[PDB]
Amino acid sequence: SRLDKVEAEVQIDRLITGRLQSLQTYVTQQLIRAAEIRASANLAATKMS
Amino acid sequence: ECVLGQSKRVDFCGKGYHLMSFPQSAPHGVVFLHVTYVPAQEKNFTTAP
Ligand SMILES: *[C@@H]1O[C@H](CO)[C@@H](O[C@@H]2O[C@H](CO)[C@@H](O)[C@H](O)[C@H]2NC(C)=O)[C@H](O)[C@H]1NC(C)=O
Repeated sequence: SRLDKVEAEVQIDRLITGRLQSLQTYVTQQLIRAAEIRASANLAATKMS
Repeated sequence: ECVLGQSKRVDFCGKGYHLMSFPQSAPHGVVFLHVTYVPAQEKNFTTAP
């Protein structure tokens, strides 16, 4: 609303970089948690058998 | 526990009662040939403690 399409890109790229980094952090931590959940599920599958 | 021995762990090396296993080398991995004893042809009987 305040800036024209050339001054707006300077700010929108900052927002995009930051939000993409937020998503990347979320996905990285989900992978690290899924590894531990998978270790627990393998232990539970061993205890079942 | 399955090439260098006989495992009593259930379903650790094949489905059935483990007899022995044979390792085969695959690309980036390993293949185990689990030889098990599977009971067959059951028959009903009367029993007592
Ligand atoms: C052991 O006995 C059971 C009971 O008779 C057998 O199971 C039955 O088999 C018949 C077919 O012949 C079915 O119609 C019944 O529903 C089964 N169950 C029951 C609860 O009666 C079973 O086949 C026998 N097992 C062997 C290996 O002979």
